[PDB]
Amino acid sequence: AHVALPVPLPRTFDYLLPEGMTVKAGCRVRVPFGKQQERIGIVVSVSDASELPLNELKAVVEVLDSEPVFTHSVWRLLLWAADYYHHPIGDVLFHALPILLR
Amino acid sequence: MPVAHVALPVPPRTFDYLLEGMTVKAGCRVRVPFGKQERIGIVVSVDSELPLNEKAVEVLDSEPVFTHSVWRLLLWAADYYHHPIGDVLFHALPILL
Amino acid sequence: MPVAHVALPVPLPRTFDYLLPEGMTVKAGCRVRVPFGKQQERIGIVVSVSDASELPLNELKAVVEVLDSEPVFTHSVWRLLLWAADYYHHPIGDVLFHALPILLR
Amino acid sequence: PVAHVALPVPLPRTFDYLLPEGMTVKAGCRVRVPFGQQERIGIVVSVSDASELPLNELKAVVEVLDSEPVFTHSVWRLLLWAADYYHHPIGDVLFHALPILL
Repeated sequence: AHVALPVPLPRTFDYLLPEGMTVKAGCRVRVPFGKQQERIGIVVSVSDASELPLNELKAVVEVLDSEPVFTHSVWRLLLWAADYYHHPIGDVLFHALPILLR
Repeated sequence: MPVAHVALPVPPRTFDYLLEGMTVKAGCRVRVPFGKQERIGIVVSVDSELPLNEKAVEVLDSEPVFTHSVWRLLLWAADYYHHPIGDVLFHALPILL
Repeated sequence: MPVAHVALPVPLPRTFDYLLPEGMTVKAGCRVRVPFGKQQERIGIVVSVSDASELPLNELKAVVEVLDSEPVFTHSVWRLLLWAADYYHHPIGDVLFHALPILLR
Repeated sequence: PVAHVALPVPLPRTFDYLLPEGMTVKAGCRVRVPFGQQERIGIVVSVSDASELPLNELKAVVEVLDSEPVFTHSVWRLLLWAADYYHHPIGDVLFHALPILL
């Protein structure tokens, strides 16, 4: 039985960063998704903790951006809007990317 | 730092829990275990990503707390306006009642 | 009083062998999810891969998934850790998993 | 093509053997058990009533070489402590300890 739960604002996925790999908010990263696939996502933030223990977080595979694909302003607005209007931050981020750059 | 909090291209991403002799249907609130930490949730659907072996509590409603109409509507709006089903459902309940 | 839990004098790194699925790849230093005992799984770190299992190549189950594309540890740190485990007589698994949290920032 | 995986296994990594009907041993006693073909001498750390593998799926003991515990009641408590406290493989501590103790 699939159940819905009162989750925290941006429902994000936590990935472990192998030793010696570094990323900053606003950067795209290639990460695993479901048993064996890969997918592109954007780092919303990086902290020192996750609901699950570090040894359980799959590691990021590659960082696609050296610097933020989004502007410091645009980024702040994007995250704002996603939160204010109750929109999935991933949703907002990837949808806005094509608009902003194209 | 260690953990990277990542945004992903929008998946209704729900949590699956095990139900012998306990029955529930869509639109019903249920108490279920949450992390290495009980909590209320709403049954979105009822044969799993991970092993039916490795979190399972009870059904708080015999009948759906939402109308067939209401539910259809709420699920639509969640989808149409890009809002997490959970958010819509839990926030709608109070106004509803 | 049926089961007897016996300690044996085993070699340097007492490690557990698993079979690699068809089309799955992992190298040393990588964490993998594997079956343990009857009910469920657990996370472990690949210490090495080779064509040398001291058991029937069918009596051993297979990896479930690899959580790391690349080594979660550095080439040196890794050299260091395995040494430490051996030199100071500490369980390799103990060293690796305790070291991970401290190591990862 | 096999991976040699290291797992964070609980405190005393021990090996479980079935005690043939009518065979009896006490902690601190050596026993001959099957291993891999060959046999080997091990020291009984304890006797429970269940293991992490199906109750009858595990090889039986072959012979008990000590009817009396080869270690003192105290030395025993000490070594088991030391193994745990200093994170040393119990079988390592016991077998290395034996030659010096004797």
